[PDB]
Amino acid sequence: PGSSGLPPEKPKNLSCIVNEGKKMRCEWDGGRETHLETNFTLKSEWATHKFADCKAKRDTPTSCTVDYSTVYFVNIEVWVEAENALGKVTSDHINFDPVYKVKPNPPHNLSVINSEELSSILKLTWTNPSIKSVIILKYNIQYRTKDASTWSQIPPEDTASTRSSFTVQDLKPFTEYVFRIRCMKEDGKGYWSDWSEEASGITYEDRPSKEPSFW
Amino acid sequence: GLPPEKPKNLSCIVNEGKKMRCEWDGGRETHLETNFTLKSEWATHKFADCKAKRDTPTSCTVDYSTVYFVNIEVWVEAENALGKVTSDHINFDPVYKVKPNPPHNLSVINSLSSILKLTWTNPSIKSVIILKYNIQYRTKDASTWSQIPPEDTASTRSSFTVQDLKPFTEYVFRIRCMKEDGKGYWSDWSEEASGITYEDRPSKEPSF
Repeated sequence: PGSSGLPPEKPKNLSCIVNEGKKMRCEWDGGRETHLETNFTLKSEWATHKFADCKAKRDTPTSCTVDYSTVYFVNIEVWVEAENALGKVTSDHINFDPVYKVKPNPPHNLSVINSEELSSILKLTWTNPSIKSVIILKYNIQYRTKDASTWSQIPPEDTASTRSSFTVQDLKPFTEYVFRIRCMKEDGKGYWSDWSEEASGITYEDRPSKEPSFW
Repeated sequence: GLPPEKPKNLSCIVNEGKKMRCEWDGGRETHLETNFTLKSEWATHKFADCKAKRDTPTSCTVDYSTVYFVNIEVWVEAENALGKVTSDHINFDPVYKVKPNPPHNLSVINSLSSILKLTWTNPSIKSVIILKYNIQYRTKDASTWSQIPPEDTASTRSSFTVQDLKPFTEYVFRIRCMKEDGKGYWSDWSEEASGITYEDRPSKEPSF
């Protein structure tokens, strides 16, 4: 109350995100405190329709989750208008197809299995998120020994397209490995999903080495 | 008045976060107004021609965003009143033409007399390519730079312990990175970072 009122600063850094299966949410920077309880309204519309205004809540004034279901393959015009007693200002408009703003759920049912009888490999199998029918997925597959302090990563160009399994090679024998994987749209337009649950597996003992040692 | 020569030595580079830029040798002076157009396309989509500006006729920066993991056909078309000619086409995946941003937040830790630990933050392109580095160091007074064997910094990492350093010395370090397989371009050197090695009474006795 002792503070001095100010007009709303033009909202900046507007960006939207469609978490898989959830309604679109847009974020922005409201600027400096105006001391006048600025009201933010997320406006959005298709060239063929005007959607319901999204009124940013009290707790989170610089964020809003729309009321309508996401419809991929159609461009939407989005912008935010800030308003208080001293003025009304609108951010710059952004136009995009939500298919390029998806943050998929991480792959699930991640399991590590021994295969080919080799003591230097471990195979990963998993179930891709349902969004795979809307976008082609690319991944980041990471692995490390149980005792390792850091994660190693499979060359992203080797996991650049939708798949549900991957064989990691050149691993140490009789060693426990932990794995994790994340995904996003293949073209890099969108957001990486959170890391999947970690899954572990143990490589076979090296028979040839045990033989050559006994000999 | 001469027809344009076939453009040669076409190459492209994708500076991290920036649009692809291609460069070529225009060749002999035609003495006529000649246009240079960078033609590019996926087998599934023809991209927008990039007309080279007047001030920089042997270069063009495309208007489309880079899509890694997809091969793209690229060539240059030179043209004046006496004829049209295209360079040999090149085909590549932009993932092998990246010049990453240098690593940042390079800091030197020492919570030792011959060991200085380095920590940094890798560019975001690390989620697209595995990174290899060139870490260089030198005494705060030396003119030339020394280099850590590149084989010891061949894959993505955000820390490195530099050993076998001289005590009672301030060192200056810098680091650059590129794709692990050597296909691409080295990033610019990071901002330099400094640190000091502590006492070694044994090394002081020998020197004094």
